Amino acid sequence: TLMELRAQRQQAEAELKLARVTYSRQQRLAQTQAVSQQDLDNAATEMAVKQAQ
Amino acid sequence: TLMELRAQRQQAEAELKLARVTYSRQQRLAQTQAVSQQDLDNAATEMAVKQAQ
Amino acid sequence: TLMELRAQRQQAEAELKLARVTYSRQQRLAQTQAVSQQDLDNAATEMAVKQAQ
Amino acid sequence: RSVVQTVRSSFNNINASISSINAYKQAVVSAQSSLDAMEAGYSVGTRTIVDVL
Amino acid sequence: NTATAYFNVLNAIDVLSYTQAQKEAIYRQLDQTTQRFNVGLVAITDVQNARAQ
Repeated sequence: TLMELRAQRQQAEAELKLARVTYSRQQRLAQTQAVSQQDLDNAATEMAVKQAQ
Repeated sequence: TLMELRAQRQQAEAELKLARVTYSRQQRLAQTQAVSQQDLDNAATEMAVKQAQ
Repeated sequence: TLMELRAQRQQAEAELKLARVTYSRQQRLAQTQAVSQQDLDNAATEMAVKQAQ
Repeated sequence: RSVVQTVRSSFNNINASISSINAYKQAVVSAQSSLDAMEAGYSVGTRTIVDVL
Repeated sequence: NTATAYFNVLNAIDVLSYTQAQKEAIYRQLDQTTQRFNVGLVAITDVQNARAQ
């Protein structure tokens, strides 16, 4: 069972990388006012979700 | 029950093939700067997920 | 309970027909090079999934 | 007064020709890179040769 | 002829200013898209597209 969770955590570890890189990749353009503040709220919150996971 | 998981693994064995071929087939184009690193991050991570599964 | 599974299998029996007809209907056009091998992979894997189910 | 009109208009037309040539050059480069991109798309066959054409 | 030629100047002023505003708009469109490539969200082809615009 511990091995099972040992892998299942490894999944979320990857998704957290995806959401985080996507977030910084949004903000770096967002200093030049990227695609509204809407997507920034669509990115920062997902990262909080992957963080909680 | 062991037979049940014996098939349920066989499913993930196929999905892993799909994600892997999708990833390599993205990268081979991506040396020519395919659709940014975006889809590459959308492919490299999904394969990690199927790997964890 | 056995009756319950007796119906629940009957569902997958139909979905397998759908995926299979979809696969052959892709390949028959795919000898003339249908919409990339991408959709051939998208059809070949789903059929494996319905097969495992 | 007529020839004054005409000669100025001619000069002007020449300048227009210049700018137009610029624009179409860039359009050429663009469409070319788009082409090569989709060609790479066919390199793993994501599309059809018609699209390439 | 007098009245006609008179109005034509007006119309030209009109189109002038409008084309100008269009210029700025498309300009910062290109700037946005450019920055978007800088963070790597999109393919270079789009960059050249906005370039052509």
